Amino acid sequence: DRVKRPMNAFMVWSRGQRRKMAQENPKMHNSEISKRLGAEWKLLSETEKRPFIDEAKRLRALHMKEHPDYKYRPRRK
Amino acid sequence: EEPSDLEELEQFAKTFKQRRIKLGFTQGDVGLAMGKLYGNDFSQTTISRFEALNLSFKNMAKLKPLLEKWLNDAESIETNIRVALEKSFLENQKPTSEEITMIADQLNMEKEVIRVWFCNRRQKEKRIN
DNA sequence: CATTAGCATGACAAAGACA
DNA sequence: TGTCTTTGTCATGCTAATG
Repeated sequence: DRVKRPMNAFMVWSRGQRRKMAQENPKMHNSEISKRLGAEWKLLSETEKRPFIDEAKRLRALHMKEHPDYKYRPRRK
Repeated sequence: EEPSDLEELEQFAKTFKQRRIKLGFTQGDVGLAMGKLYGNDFSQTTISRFEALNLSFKNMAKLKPLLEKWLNDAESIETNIRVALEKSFLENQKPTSEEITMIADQLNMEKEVIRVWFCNRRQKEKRIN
């Protein structure tokens, strides 16, 4: 079982926002939704984004508690 | 021995990263704070290498004291110029102060920058790889 | 001659329709 | 399954500068 990296504020915010857009836009391909979400995500303010950054920060600290020795080791091509 | 040994540096690195994350700062944030608060900014790259001990013991030893102040308290040459420079290097590997001054104005680049470029280039040529 | 710091680039995270 | 998409974070290579 490999450990996956903690989800960042955008990935966490997209998990719930991505489903919201799919229910309202269930025929839109993720390729286009991913583009509109990025456009909408860039329009949020820091105060509004803060609540999502803190949660990613908490998920990162809690993720670190589960695997305190985990290290990000990307594969070089 | 007064300075931190390898095991102690590994512990400091551990502690530093924990505190940084606990406080909500990115590696970049810390590097920036080091310049604003202590007069010596550091890049995200250096903070990442320090936290992973991807540096020599000699370099980690220099940096630890500096990052410790933070911890306590928290509680370029153009592409075209390059090619021409390479062409020149090909002609003459070691141009004189005069040759160099010419080449500088010719390229509209500061003299010292050019003197250093040729020095770095001669060094790179002496490398195995 | 020897050594350190920094910028730009590549890889990886999760979720879904399409071929 | 692989293709194709998003943003944020980390590690690496090459370049510039100092003693």
